[PDB]
Amino acid sequence: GAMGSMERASLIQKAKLAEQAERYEDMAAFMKGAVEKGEELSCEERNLLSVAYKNVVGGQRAAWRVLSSIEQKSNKGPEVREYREKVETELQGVCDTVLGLLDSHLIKEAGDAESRVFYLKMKGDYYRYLAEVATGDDKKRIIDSARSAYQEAMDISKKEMPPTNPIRLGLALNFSVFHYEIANSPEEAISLAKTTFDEAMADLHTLSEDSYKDSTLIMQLLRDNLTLWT
Amino acid sequence: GAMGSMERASLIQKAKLAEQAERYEDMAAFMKGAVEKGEELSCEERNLLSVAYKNVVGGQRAAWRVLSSIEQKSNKGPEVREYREKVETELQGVCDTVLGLLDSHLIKEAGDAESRVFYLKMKGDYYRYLAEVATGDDKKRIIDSARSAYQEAMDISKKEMPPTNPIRLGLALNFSVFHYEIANSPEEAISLAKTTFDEAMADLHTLSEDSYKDSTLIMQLLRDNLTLWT
Amino acid sequence: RTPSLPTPP
Amino acid sequence: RTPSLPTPP
Ligand SMILES: *Cc1ccc(-n2ccnc2-c2ccc(CC)cc2)cc1Br
Ligand SMILES: *Cc1ccc(-n2ccnc2-c2ccc(CC)cc2)cc1Br
Repeated sequence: GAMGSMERASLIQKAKLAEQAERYEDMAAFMKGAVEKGEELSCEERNLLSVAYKNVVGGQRAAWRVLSSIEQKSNKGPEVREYREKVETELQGVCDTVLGLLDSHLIKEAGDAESRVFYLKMKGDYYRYLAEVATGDDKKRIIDSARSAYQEAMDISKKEMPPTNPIRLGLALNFSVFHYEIANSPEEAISLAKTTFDEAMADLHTLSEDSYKDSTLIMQLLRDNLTLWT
Repeated sequence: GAMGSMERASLIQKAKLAEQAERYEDMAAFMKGAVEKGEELSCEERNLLSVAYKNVVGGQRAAWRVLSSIEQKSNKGPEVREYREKVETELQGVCDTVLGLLDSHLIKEAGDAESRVFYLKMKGDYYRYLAEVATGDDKKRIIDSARSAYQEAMDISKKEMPPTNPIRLGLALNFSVFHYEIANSPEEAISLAKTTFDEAMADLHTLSEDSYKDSTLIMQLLRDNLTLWT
Repeated sequence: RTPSLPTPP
Repeated sequence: RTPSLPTPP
């Protein structure tokens, strides 16, 4: 890879610079390079990886939705479809790249609950993004791949993490969105968000001020979704 | 080029789709392809070209300024400089590409005042962007290249366009920014903005409501700069 | 679509 | 830096 000649520490440094410069494609390329060094990622480094690719795929998804809507309204020549397909293929490529990093070899080397849950949550999210654009023979298998990753993450998080842990909360938030938006399971979505919120509320008393702030931010996003869905 | 196999009309269609999707790199690539078809550009098409590259280089410039500021504060290892240089080279490449389109062969085929002024203004702007990052033997020549393009545009616009024409006004705005920010000539900047504003004000009475709106929008930006500079 | 988790603060 | 011309409306 193109980052093979750069020091791991320099890749991490440049990823942070790229974030400050809002150069998320560069940030992702630097973090891919860092992962490919073969060493486990620290907490901070995992967050850099996540931010980078979330921003890249976020832009692609937003563009895809714009184009897909124009295409739907068209149903003129092949151009709308062609360009939607172009964006779709690029999105799929980014998701496949992230999934590839997780599979080679981030997940298998992740032994601590925090790391393993983080990566399995990512795996669910990127299969979810593939599901958003999927049609044809494999869509069910993509959906099930997302579900399976999220479910393993949920099982570990319930056993190993407090109900206020931000990763646990974020996982629950995203899995509930999977249920609502992908799996046609709004009741499951609502039940997951509600139970997550309530169990977190009950554990807030254990937290410091700074931990309280983070947990309550995510709880408010759960509440916001519950409000939207009910 | 990669767009050689796509119809001109399809490139234009896709540039408009890319704009709606906020995919400005794609938009620029589509418009480069359209220019390379060899035909003159319409008014609308010239604006698409401009929007595309303005957005691309705008992001690069914003990133460059972030990195350059970090670098200045550092004056640690070579990484900040290296990454600033990476962004700088990419910016320079985009400017050279735009300048190349103007030189091959947009300017030489542009006979109407509107088109010729538009392209010469672009030429000034992209040399100005090169000037922003220039050091060493050629910086003076880059600055003079910008100045020369702007000056030819100004001369044509004064002879051939009303003082309220949006292209004439935008040119004056940008040339005044060149004076203030590149040529170390704040008094010239102020005098240009003031005379431009005043001559436009005097001609507003000739305009329809829609033309009035466009001219007065740009006049307000001239006024805003005058306020900042005085 | 429903909002998923945003970027951390 | 001083603002130059923005995108058209
Ligand atoms: C999936 C996930 C979940 C939590 C975090 N995270 C780590 C530290 N703080 C947070 C966090 C993220 C989002 C919010 C809501 C604004 C608060 C706290 C990171 C990830 Br990738
Ligand atoms: C350089 C330039 C100057 C004017 C335009 N333009 C064409 C039609 N309308 C405009 C315009 C641009 C900016 C504003 C201020 C918001 C108003 C009108 C296009 C260019 Br590239």
